[PDB]
Amino acid sequence: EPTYTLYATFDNIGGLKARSPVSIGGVVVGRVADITLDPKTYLPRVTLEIEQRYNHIPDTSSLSIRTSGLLGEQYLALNVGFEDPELGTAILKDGDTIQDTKSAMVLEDLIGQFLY
Amino acid sequence: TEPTYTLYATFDNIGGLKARSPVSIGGVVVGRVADITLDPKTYLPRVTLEIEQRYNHIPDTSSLSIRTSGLLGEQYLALNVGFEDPELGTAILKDGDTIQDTKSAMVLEDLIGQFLY
Amino acid sequence: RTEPTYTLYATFDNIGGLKARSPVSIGGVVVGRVADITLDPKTYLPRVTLEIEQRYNHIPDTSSLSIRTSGLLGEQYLALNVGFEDPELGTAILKDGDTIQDTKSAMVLEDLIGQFLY
Amino acid sequence: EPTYTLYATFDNIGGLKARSPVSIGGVVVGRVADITLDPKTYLPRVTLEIEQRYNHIPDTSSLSIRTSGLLGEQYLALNVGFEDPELGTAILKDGDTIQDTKSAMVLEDLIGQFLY
Amino acid sequence: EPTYTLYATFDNIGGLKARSPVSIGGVVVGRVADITLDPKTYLPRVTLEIEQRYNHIPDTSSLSIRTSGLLGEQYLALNVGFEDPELGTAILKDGDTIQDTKSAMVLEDLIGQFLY
Amino acid sequence: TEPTYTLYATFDNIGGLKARSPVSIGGVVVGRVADITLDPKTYLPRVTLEIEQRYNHIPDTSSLSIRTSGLLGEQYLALNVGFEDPELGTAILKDGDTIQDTKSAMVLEDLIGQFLY
Amino acid sequence: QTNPYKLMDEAAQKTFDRLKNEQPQIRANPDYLRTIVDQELLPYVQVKYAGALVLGQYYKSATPAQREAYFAAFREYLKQAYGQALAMYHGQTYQIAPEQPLGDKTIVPIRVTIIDPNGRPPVRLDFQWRKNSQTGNWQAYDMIAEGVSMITTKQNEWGTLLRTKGIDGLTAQLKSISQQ
Amino acid sequence: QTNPYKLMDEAAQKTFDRLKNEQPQIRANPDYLRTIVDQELLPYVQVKYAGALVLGQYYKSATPAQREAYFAAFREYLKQAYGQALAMYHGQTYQIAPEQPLGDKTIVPIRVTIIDPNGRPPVRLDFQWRKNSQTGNWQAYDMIAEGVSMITTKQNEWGTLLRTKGIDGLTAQLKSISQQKITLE
Repeated sequence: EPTYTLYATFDNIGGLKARSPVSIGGVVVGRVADITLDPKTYLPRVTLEIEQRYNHIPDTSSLSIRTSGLLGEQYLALNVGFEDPELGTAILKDGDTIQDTKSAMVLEDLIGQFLY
Repeated sequence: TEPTYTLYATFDNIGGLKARSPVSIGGVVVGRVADITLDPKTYLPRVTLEIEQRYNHIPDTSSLSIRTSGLLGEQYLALNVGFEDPELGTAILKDGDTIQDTKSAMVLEDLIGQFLY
Repeated sequence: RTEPTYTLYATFDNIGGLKARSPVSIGGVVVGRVADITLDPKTYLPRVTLEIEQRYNHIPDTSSLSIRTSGLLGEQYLALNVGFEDPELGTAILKDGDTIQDTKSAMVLEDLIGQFLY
Repeated sequence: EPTYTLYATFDNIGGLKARSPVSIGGVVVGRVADITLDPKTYLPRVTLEIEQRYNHIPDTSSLSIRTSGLLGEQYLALNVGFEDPELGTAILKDGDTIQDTKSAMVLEDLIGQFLY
Repeated sequence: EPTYTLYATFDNIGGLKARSPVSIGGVVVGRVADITLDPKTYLPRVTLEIEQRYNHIPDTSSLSIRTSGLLGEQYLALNVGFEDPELGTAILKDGDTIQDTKSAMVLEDLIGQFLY
Repeated sequence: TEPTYTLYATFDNIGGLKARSPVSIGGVVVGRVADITLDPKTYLPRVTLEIEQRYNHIPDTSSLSIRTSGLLGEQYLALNVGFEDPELGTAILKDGDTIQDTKSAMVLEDLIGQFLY
Repeated sequence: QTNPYKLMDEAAQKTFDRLKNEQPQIRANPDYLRTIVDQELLPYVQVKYAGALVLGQYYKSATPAQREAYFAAFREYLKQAYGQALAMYHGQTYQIAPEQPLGDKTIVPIRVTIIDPNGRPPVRLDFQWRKNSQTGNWQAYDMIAEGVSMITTKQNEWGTLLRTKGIDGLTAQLKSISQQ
Repeated sequence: QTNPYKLMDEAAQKTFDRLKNEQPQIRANPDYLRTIVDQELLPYVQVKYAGALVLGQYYKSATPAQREAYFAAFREYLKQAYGQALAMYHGQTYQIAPEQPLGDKTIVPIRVTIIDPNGRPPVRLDFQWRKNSQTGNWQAYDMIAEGVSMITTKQNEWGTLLRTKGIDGLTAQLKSISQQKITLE
């Protein structure tokens, strides 16, 4: 079961534990590895493992966090964008970090926002 | 008895529709999906379903959709029977064809952040 | 339940979440159980056949069925509604082997959002 | 331990079972006896028991059905009115019947009322 | 430890089971002693107790009833009073009784008054 | 584990924040809460907490907060680190100091009266 | 003054009538009911307990002129807010609770009710009458509605604000709220 | 001609055009707006599939006269009751999906988006194009929005009413809803 590794820096992980499945489209194609804190600016950093069998995705993908069904634990959701004919594109090698990001959502913030 | 149709249908997002779940037509169960897999050409899922033989006059331009029951149950597929008329569109679903039109699935969190904002 | 019971037929269009064997209660007290559900290989619509205890036997024909949820997470039970009976005028009585008229349908959390401002 | 009996005819009983508590104010004083149909007009009738230690109460009280907490069982709430000086009052002598109604509430009516 | 008790009337218990903790600003001091009924006006009466270290709460304090979480248990919360020179003062001594109170609430009234 | 170092904080209404809970930052846990008590002088609650030995650099202009977990779970202190800025705000959290700012808890049956009435 | 029910009934009916008859004048200008509110209703209520209850704690430490200005601006705030709340007329009748004598009490609650058939079912307002300990003059201060207060929330919300910014801070805040 | 993408582009262009100067005209009679709706939208919509999809199984038995009457009533109904959210005209730009060629099958979905800052995020409107079997001239019929459909609901609601009251009953209801009211535009 050959795989490979990638790194991502988020903003607030939310209730996401360690060791949880990744999902492209609606299937499972990996599992998150480890999570730690940067000792230079205090932002979280997360390592992820994906299967090498898929290896032609572009370099301008996004990444986000979702919830399951009302009251279900989380899982990293991914997305695939457009690939230009070999212009500003390439192939995720084996140590190139993703760029864009999107945080999670917490409860009290929405309620406080709805009033006041 | 198990005299079965088997058909293929695509999508683009399939929520939490795990395998071996039942499909219903009007409100009764008439079989279950056979298998689920992925594509190595454009990264999109495909679903293979199977049907009994008694019901065997479904008009072609039917429709298929996804929905959930109750509030904390398990999702399932809902069918919708079409119509018949000459010249325009015919074709009885013969073994080995593919249901054409489809609709996408519903996810939460999106609209709850859309409205009430 | 050796007491004999007489049966009736009803036609819906979307039972939603019924099931074999459930109580059809009137007012709020249980009476009879549902017998059999099946589809019609001719126009594709469901149909049900049910039983009724024989002690209660004077229902006017102008009545109705309905489907209903229980609690908020409980299942479903048929709900009857006995209607009006006018003297003199012809209204008859449900002798065995008839099929009552109108009905309603189930309700699943999907059509509601749809009918919500489109 | 000594008790006595009363009769009440409602309109729609709701999910009320049998042998449920009848409470005044906030304490328990009665338990319900039996339920049956009226083979003359098809309306429900229910017999209730009151512990006889209490007596001097008017004959113009009211009775209603109540839900418990959020997703709990149901019970029978009472309401004690006033009492004029023996002018249309009297005491609930063993064998009388209260004269008011107040049925329960079901879900679909509210939704239909709110969405028309 | 040396405790001392007090008496208070009400209007609706509202599901307040006997033996439950009081709270003053978020912390638990003492429990409630017992509940009973009146044989002259048909109203409930509640006796409670308090630990002796705290012993300077001015008289004109307040009590209230509420529920924690979203559907867990429910308790009663105290509200510390306003100290009064010149006017009425009175440190609460054993065998007295707290004064003005407040009553609980049921959801059905709100649900009914919200949809007209 | 490794040594720690402690701090003090005031409040106004701690809801249900009992003893022993994580003092997470950003999303990772870094220590527990020590002791809660009341002040027999003006009747207000006070809390003493501890922080691990490894992280030894926090600007003072920080804040604490309380929030709920999921929709029916536990309660954990949530820290919020401000920013660093030379010349102006220089107070480094050494030992035996008290964070200035703070917030309150949130209990259901007060919202209903706050609005929607 | 003697039996509080007398004062309640008389003041309530006089206020309702004085509202109803001069309502065309209210339609003439909406910035006018405040003077009538302060003319008829206010002389019957009490002030000191309101501020005394909402303040709390910080009273052993107190400044005379500061307390004076606070008690001042408090009544302007109260009259403005209550007059703004008044604007809900459409037409509805009133009824009182059944009388019940007693006597040997100091704190006594009563009830009222208002009803209008074509529109919405009735509601249930309350009050809190208090017997004075100096001359027996009964008096009210609070108000309650279906399980919600109007002093408890003001005691529970304006918290740390006072603890930090200062009493004069709350005074300036109120003075700002004096205009809305 | 062939690529539906070009048709979508020209449609978006001509819709954004000329409709802009209606700000003094919108507050007037909102009646001729039906004509502008008819202008570019109608010549690329297929009423036939709409009808044959909503009418349901009750089609093995039908008469020509009532059929044509229902088709005409449905024409005028969809003419009126489409175009009313246009009152939201305040200005918001449009964007299309990345091109991708194929041209071997018949049914094809595309996409589109609208952008308007200072007030809610963008939305996700879609469409459904179909290659005709009589020649190949593509045309549309359906409309989707964040999961909810816009033709499945009509197939699911107007149920037993047809089963009992009769097709003529639906024709009468549509005659009523044809001049039911005028929008508040």
